[PDB]
Amino acid sequence: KTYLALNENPFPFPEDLVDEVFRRLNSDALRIYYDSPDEELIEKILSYLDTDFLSKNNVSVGNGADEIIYVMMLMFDRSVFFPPTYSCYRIFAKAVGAKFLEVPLTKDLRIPEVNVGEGDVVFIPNPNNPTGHVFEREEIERILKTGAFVALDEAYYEFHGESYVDFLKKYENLAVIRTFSKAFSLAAQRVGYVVASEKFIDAYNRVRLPFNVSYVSQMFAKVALDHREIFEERTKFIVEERERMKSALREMGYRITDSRGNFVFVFMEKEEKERLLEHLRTKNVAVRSFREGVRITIGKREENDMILRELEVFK
Amino acid sequence: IAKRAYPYETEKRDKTYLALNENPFPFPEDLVDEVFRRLNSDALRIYYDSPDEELIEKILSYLDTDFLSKNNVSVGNGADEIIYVMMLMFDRSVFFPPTYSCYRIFAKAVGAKFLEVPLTKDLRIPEVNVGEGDVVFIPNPNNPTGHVFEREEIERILKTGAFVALDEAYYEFHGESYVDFLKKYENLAVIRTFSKAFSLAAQRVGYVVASEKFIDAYNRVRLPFNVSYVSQMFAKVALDHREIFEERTKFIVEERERMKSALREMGYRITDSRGNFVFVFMEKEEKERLLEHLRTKNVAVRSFREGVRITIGKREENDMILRELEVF
Repeated sequence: KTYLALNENPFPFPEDLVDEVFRRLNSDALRIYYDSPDEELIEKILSYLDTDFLSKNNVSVGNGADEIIYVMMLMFDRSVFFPPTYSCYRIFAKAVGAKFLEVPLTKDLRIPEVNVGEGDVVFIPNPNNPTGHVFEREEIERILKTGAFVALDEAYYEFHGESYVDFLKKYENLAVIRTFSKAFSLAAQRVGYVVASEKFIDAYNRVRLPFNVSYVSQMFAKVALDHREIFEERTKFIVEERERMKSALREMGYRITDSRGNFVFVFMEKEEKERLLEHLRTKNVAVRSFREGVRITIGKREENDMILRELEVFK
Repeated sequence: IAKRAYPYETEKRDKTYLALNENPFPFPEDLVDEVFRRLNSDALRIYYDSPDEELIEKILSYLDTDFLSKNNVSVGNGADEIIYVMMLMFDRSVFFPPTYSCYRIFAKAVGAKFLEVPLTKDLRIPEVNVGEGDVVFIPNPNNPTGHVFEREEIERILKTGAFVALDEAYYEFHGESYVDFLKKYENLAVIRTFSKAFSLAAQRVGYVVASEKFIDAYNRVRLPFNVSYVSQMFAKVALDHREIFEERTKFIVEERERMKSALREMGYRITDSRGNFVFVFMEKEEKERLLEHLRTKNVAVRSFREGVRITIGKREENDMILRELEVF
């Protein structure tokens, strides 16, 4: 089935690299409790962070970015996010017992004013999924100035471009969650990492699972990270294709969001929305329905092109 | 931020590591190749189904029961992941030192109210006031003592109405398992693993076998995609060839029974451990002499309160501990 609903990378994990992971993994290793963030794994992340202020004690990993999201709500009095955002902030917080606040983005997808301060963690997923839109750095600082800890979910960084990690230079109340699930077609290996103040990272490692990342998964992320150029090129394709179809959905009379993720968001009331959802259900296509609209993930051209076609005969 | 629980560090492994109850043998290369033979790369891109349909069915076939169904089992990113979340699913968590040490840690890290009630001098579950809303963790075989709790004990708490996370991490290394209690109790849950028996500690793949209503609740609180596609692929290939791991489990116990015997012979006070390790009791200033003997010959063991918990290793490694214990 043409699946375009979870924002999965279209490209499979390079068969080539898999072989590396194969030849890089020592059998006698699977037996032992391998280190969560492997020293080598972090060295390769930091190079990937290409910063001049970050160090080992400034990064940590998590069983997929979810985990960090998941373990972070465990170490803060209250979690605060803004629908429409990542569908799991709500679910995890509830599963966790994290006290949370859902203050909706303004009419114009901006971060709303919220009495939030230290003791709170505001999960701001920039690019914001599902809208894939980006809040300029002025909006993140506004909250950072409140003292609240901000969990900058950069799950779609590789698809946007700039990241606010540099903010760690001047703000200690920030942590950034990136992951290999999107740009690295490793959503099956569950490998996410976070960059924050040591202070944070340390407490984080006291809460996260001591061995949340499977030895073979880090191998995958380390490797993926050895061959960054491959993926970046895949990204160059996800974006081109996203932008290609964002101007297309627009051209087609659709109210979408200037999304900078590996997906595009299209608005539409329950009525019509629900309509194409069942019509797509017949064409074997699967997108992701949210609230005010739908979030079709970017796939190969064919998969994408198809989406575009079912939307023309619709509206 | 204010939480000075336990600082995350890293075990500096010695020439001989016997502190984590890891299997001595590597994972069958034969099988690793079998895993990468199956590894569909296009699976890596998509979000693989956490408890994988096929993994569950394999897990069921390993439990070898008629009543367990794809709705009484679930997977965790290690018993650890399972021990963890469960503590979120219950107002209070209860365990009995000496139990797994990571229990305190997880609860205390999670922010879950917990009561630590030491096990009797006979290594048995004490008398505790538990009930619904509570989850009591019982490692059978026990850790680090390795001793087995009597079905009677697990039932004495079961009937209590308090949810039981019967952590059978060391099942393999011990004949029985109390999963059939799920035939009568719905507030029970058996936690398993691949870490120790299947030499998969490095892959975080553990399973929970519980009532249908629970796995359901369980699957809502834990992470949606807790387990790697490749971690799951290792479990399957593992269960598809358990005949090999049964040979290793066999050798680990035979080799464990040789030491436990070797130790009673040297006068050492030892537990009746059925885990892939053996606990030896020792007093403060006599154990650290050992610890120092060992540390000197690059031998790492887990020193506990009342003693040490040597993990079964390979022939040579095991004889070594004996030798490093005959001089005493």
